[PDB]
Parts: sequence; structure tokens; C-alpha cells
Amino acid sequence: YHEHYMRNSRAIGVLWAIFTICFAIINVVVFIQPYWVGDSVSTPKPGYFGLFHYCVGSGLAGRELTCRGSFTDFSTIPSSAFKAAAFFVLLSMVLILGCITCFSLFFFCNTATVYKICAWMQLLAALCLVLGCMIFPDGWDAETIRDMCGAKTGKYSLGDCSVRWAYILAIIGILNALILSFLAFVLGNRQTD
Amino acid sequence: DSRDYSTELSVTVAVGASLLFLNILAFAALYYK
Amino acid sequence: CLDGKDCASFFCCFEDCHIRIAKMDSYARIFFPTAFCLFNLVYWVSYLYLG
Ligand SMILES: CCCCCCCC/C=C\CCCCCCCC(=O)O[C@H](COC(=O)CCCCCCCCCCCCCCC)COP(=O)(O)OC[C@@H](O)CO
Ligand SMILES: CC(C)CCC[C@@H](C)[C@H]1CC[C@H]2[C@@H]3CC=C4C[C@@H](O)CC[C@]4(C)[C@H]3CC[C@]12C
Ligand SMILES: CCCCCCCCCC
Ligand SMILES: [Cl-]
Repeated sequence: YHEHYMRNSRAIGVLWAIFTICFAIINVVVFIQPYWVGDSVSTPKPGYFGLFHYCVGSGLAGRELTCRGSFTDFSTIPSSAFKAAAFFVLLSMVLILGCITCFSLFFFCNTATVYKICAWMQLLAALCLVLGCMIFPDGWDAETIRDMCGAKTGKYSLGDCSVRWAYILAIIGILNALILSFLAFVLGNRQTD
Repeated sequence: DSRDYSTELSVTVAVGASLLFLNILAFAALYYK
Repeated sequence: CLDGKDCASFFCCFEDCHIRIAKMDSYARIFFPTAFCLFNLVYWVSYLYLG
């Protein structure tokens, strides 16, 4: 019975590490890719925007998407809520990468302690990704966002624009991070047995 | 460009559901004594 | 804490907790190269491919 116990714990730990790396990839993709919100059929102008970067059309029945924004230069970010959300989504990425680094501690440190260290680093990463997802909709009143989406847009109101893949992928990342955190806690308590 | 995002959201939700389902399978493996 | 442990016993490490400070050099031998490798991977992929 005990050899099966150890085999299942080892395999589930390996899969937990694999899914942790997958969630880290998801976090990097959502932080980088600017597809959190996008135009619709009834929108005045076309374009899309992410946490800091935003691309808008000039409005001549073509693409000509002038693109502006960068996290290195906080001046170009449209609003303070966008800056706060971009910070939290980064703190979340730096905390998930810290767990992937802390995988190296499995050689020397006790396995239960490392499992719990990543459990707590994944819980915090999910909390940051959740604060970043709640705060990002507050900057939808920014004149730059209002210019693209239209007058109907406002705080906590899509208006005419629609959520694109990055937003729902970030929500999925929140759920994945929370589940992985509980998985790490259970594994850490399970090695002790 | 047809400014409609349904296939994109659909595939994103499908991939997300797949990953989440695998994680619930991880809980299934653990909590099953 | 469904396992039957206390919230502290389930969600925190207090078995001996630091005591392991002599092995600090051992951890940094593989921690620091791992951190630098991950930082380069995200740094280069972000600027060359994703955006
Ligand atoms: C594209 C992005 C790629 C990112 C790659 C990130 C890589 C980051 C750096 C390296 C980490 C290497 C960690 C290797 C750790 C190996 C540790 C090991 O042997 O596992 C044992 C069980 O632990 C466990 O089941 C825990 C197992 C954790 C495994 C962690 C590494 C998995 C790497 C999978 C990579 C797949 C990539 C997929 C990309 C899609 C613990 O030992 P041991 O019994 O002796 O203890 C006895 C005790 O008394 C003292 O330690
Ligand atoms: C120490 C280990 C565990 C974590 C290191 C975190 C690294 C990978 C983080 C910290 C700061 C991050 C950068 C912050 C800002 C930007 C600007 C953006 O337009 C592209 C991504 C980029 C360039 C990030 C890349 C990843 C980055 C370098
Ligand atoms: C396919 C795009 C991958 C983006 C970088 C992933 C890094 C994962 C954490 C090291
Ligand atoms: Cl940037």
C-alpha cells in the first residue's frame, strides 16, 4: 500500500509542477498580450487594449492601428486603475516565477516545507491576479478608453466594447492559481502522512 | 475585419475548462483514499 | 483543513521553524542560476516574440 501511496504522491507532484508552469505561461501571456477588451460592431472606432498597451484605429475604413502604451513608461498608461492592475498582474507573475524557482529547493529542503512555500506563493499570486482583475475595470472611464468604446462606457460598465480572450484567460488563471494553491497545500500535508 | 469574437472566446473557454478539469482530476487522485 | 489538522498545522510550517542557515550557500548555488534563467526566458520571449 505504501509504495502505491508514494508513487501517486510523486506523480501528482509532477503534474502539479507541470500545471504550475502552464499557469506561469498563462500569466505571462495575459500580462503581455493586449487583448483584454476590444471593439464591437456598434463601436465608434476599432481597436483593443490590455493592462497598459492600447491600439486604436484612425477611423478611415482601414486598420492603421496607432499603438501606444508601455509598462516601462508609466506616463503612457491611460489611468491610475490601469497602472494598479498592471502592477498586481506583475506581482502575480513575479510570485509564480518565484515558485518555479523554489522548485529547485526540492533537492535539499524538506518536501513538505517546499510544497507549502509554493502553496503560499500561489495563493498570493491568485489574490494579486484577482485584485488586478477587479481594479482593471475601474479605468474604463479614462477618456482614451471612452474615445474608442464610446460615451456609454464607464466605471464597471463595458458599454459597447466586449471582453476579448485575455480577460477570460486571466479569470481562468485566477481559478487555476487558486486550485493549484490548494493542491500544493494538500500535497505538502500528504508527504508528512 | 468582422469585429466579432465568438470563436476566440469559445476556444479560450475550452482550453481553460480543459486545464481546470485536469486540476480537478488531480484532486480526484489525491482525495480518493 | 479537512485533513484534521489546525489551520496553522495545515497552512503553515512550524515543525521546527531560521535553523537551516548553514545550508544557505547550498540553496543559493542552484536558486540564483534558476532565477536568472527564468528572468532571461521571460525577458527575451516578451520583447522578441510576444510584443
Ligand atoms: C517552458 C518553461 C520551463 C520551466 C522550467 C522550470 C524549471 C525550474 C528549475 C529546475 C527545478 C528542478 C527541481 C527538481 C527537484 C527534484 C526533487 C526530487 O527528486 O523530488 C523528490 C520529490 O519531490 C517531488 O515529488 C517534487 C517534484 C517537483 C518537480 C519540479 C520540477 C519539474 C520540472 C518540469 C518541467 C516541465 C516543463 C514543461 C513546460 C510546458 C524530492 O527529492 P528527494 O526525495 O531526494 O528529497 C529527500 C529529502 O529528504 C531531502 O530533499
Ligand atoms: C526572480 C524571478 C523568480 C522572477 C523575475 C521576474 C521577471 C521575469 C520580470 C520582472 C519585471 C518584468 C518586466 C516588467 C515590464 C515589462 C515591459 C513589458 O512591455 C514587457 C515585459 C517586461 C519587459 C517584463 C518582463 C518580465 C520581468 C523582467
Ligand atoms: C508561448 C509563449 C510563452 C511565454 C513565456 C513563458 C514563460 C513561462 C515561465 C518561465
Ligand atoms: Cl512596456
